[PDB]
Parts: sequence; structure tokens; C-alpha cells
Amino acid sequence: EARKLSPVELEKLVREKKRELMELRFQASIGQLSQNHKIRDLKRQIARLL
RNA sequence: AGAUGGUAAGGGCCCACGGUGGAUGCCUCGGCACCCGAGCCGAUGAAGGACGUGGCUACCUGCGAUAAGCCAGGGG
Ligand SMILES: [Mg+2]
Ligand SMILES: [Mg+2]
Ligand SMILES: [Mg+2]
Ligand SMILES: [Mg+2]
Ligand SMILES: [Mg+2]
Ligand SMILES: [Mg+2]
Ligand SMILES: [Mg+2]
Ligand SMILES: [Mg+2]
Repeated sequence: EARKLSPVELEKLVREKKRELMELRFQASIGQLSQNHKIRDLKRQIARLL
């Protein structure tokens, strides 16, 4: 769990973004919603040791 | 008595200009053949797909719920 509880947080954030997108209120789309390239797989990469 | 000339609804032929049409000419990221290199993939789940994934994405190419992409090395 050295990298978890962070993607739970960032997937919570992306289900603030996808809420904000459906109503007409998401005015930085690719500036925010394509976080999941570097962010979000920011800490979805470790070698599963042991 | 007397004759040729005429009338063009429309037709014919020719000339001029159009439309329809897609031939011809000229192109090539396309294809064919030949010669070279290369030559297997799969329980470490293949070939092939269905579905999906872009913020809006219909389709194609991707790519798999990490879903036009992730991480590291190398080239630029
Ligand atoms: Mg003339
Ligand atoms: Mg003509
Ligand atoms: Mg024509
Ligand atoms: Mg051949
Ligand atoms: Mg396959
Ligand atoms: Mg797809
Ligand atoms: Mg998409
Ligand atoms: Mg979408």
C-alpha cells in the first residue's frame, strides 16, 4: 500500500471531473482531464516484489 | 386563262454555344512479378475478433477498465 490510497484519491478526483464535465462547467478539459497520463499511473507503477 | 414563289405546326442537314456523360491524356501514397534479407506464432494464453476507450468521437488506426495511452533504456 506504499502507492495505494493515492489512486483512490485521484480516481475520486476524476469522478469530480466527470461530474463537472456533464453539466456545462468543465472549462479546462484537456488541461485537467488528461491528468491520467503522468498523473494517475503516477503511482500505478511499482514492481510487485515478493 | 396563265405560271412560279410562298407558308413551317413540326421535321432534316450543317455551323456556333451549352447541359448530360465520363472516355482519352497525364499523374501516384496503389497493385503485380522477379530477386534479395527474413521466416513461425501459442497455456509466459496465440492468430483473429466482440465490446470499449478522445472532453466533445460517427468511422478508421490504435490501445485495453492504467484503454490515442503507462514506465525505463536508445535515437533524434
Ligand atoms: Mg469561332
Ligand atoms: Mg458536349
Ligand atoms: Mg461532362
Ligand atoms: Mg511473388
Ligand atoms: Mg491478439
Ligand atoms: Mg477502440
Ligand atoms: Mg477517446
Ligand atoms: Mg468518452
